[PDB]
Amino acid sequence: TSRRWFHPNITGVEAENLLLTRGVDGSFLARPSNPGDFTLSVRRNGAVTHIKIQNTGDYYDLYGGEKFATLAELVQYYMEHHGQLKDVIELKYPLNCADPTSERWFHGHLSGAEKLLTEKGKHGSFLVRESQSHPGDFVLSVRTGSKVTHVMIRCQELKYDVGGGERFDSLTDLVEHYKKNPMVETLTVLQLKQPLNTTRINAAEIESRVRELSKGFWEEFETLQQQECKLLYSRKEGQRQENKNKNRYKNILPFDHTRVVLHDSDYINANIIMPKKSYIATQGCLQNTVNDFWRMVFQENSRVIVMTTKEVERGKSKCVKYWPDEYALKEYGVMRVRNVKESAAHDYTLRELKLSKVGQGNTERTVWQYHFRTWPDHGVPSDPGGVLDFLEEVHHKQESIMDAGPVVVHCSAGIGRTGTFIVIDILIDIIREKGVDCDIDVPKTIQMVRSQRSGMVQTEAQYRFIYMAVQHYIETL
Ligand SMILES: Cn1c(N2CCC(C)(CN)CC2)nn2ccc(-c3cccc(Cl)c3Cl)c2c1=O
Repeated sequence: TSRRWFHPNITGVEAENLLLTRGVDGSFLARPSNPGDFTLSVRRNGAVTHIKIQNTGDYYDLYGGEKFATLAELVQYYMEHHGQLKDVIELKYPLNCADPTSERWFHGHLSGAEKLLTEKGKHGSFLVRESQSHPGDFVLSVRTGSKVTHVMIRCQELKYDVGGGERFDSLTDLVEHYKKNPMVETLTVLQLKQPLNTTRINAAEIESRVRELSKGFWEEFETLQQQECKLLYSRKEGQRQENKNKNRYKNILPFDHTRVVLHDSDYINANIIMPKKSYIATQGCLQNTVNDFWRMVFQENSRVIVMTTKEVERGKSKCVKYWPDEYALKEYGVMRVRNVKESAAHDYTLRELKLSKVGQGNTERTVWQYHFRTWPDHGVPSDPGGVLDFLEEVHHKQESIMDAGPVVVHCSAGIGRTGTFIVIDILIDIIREKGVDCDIDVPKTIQMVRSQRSGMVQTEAQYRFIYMAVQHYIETL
């Protein structure tokens, strides 16, 4: 599923009309509805059924169905599990979209781009802009090296062409056709390697980009959201019968190739995040997986834990208590943990824990638990100062420990708030070491982490909050 079934700016009225006139029974599509909710419109018996999907920051909650990490994994799960979307709603045919506003190469209204392709381009860098001469047409500009070649795209009766050959129904179809079958000039091969990178900016001009995005963020986010279809890696171990009861959410599973493997069964819903600092993104402990959680902490030689949720929020359980009370001592299987001391700030609480395996004495080490408590149940924090001060302390606690393993970060499902903290921590590590003269690329970093765990960064509110945190860290330096 190449995300073509998601229409970025279509109304519910238009969604029904597209299914009635250009779709048959079993045809479906997705659209953004309430800012933050989505809609799954499916055709059945000549009627259209609108299923609601809510995402407050933790997961995609399909009304009357299970909870998923991405909309692509949601569509994939139901296009292979017939009879589970209820009378049954079958997902057979994706009704594809033609709006190029979410494509990386589409820049819309742009002046005759020669500067952009020169100051920030390489061989194969290309873009598609609207034509300034003939209104309605488009232009495809490609850098080749040395030179910047322009190719007209004529629009004729809701179809697109480059002056000859096949007429396409979508600019995306035209671009995808010439990415594999490049145009050869009458003397040069206009290869469409990668789209022009207009998101890599200098750390000094981050405040100027936020100003341009604030009057913007939504368009860049859904451009990253469209590329999630390239991340449907296998999650087979989590689907095994022995591991079904080990996941808090049955359909939010770790990638097979990045999962943490235990050697003491070997399953735990967790993934290694590699961007010198590395991370472990996992879910909140279940009652029957606390013993496995401390197996992972001991195995990976982790000395810091970042908890970004309360045990109970909104009356619902997010994580069971896997740490002893202050001064207590508990055994979780073969692992013995003692709560040495608790230091409480405003936004968080530090818990100095000592973890060791039973029977072996010289295996003890201090594990520093950081429990962020002031995170809002609805949305993201207004000011990033508290989170920035929280991550700054966690970083210096990590750097003071020699040969310390990865940093364990978790919330509820371990993808929403967990991905936001880890991405912010990665971007700051560049600024703290390479100063302000470095380049940062927010959507590229999120895609790099989303390939290692399904659904890192869940909402646009978190996406904009990541930009605000980076901008705030610059201005206070
Ligand atoms: C050029 N560009 C654009 N713009 C072209 C499209 C927009 C909407 C103008 N109409 C904004 C600028 N938005 N954008 C969002 C994410 C990524 C991205 C970056 C690196 C890797 C990957 Cl996988 C992705 Cl998805 C990009 C991007 O590269």
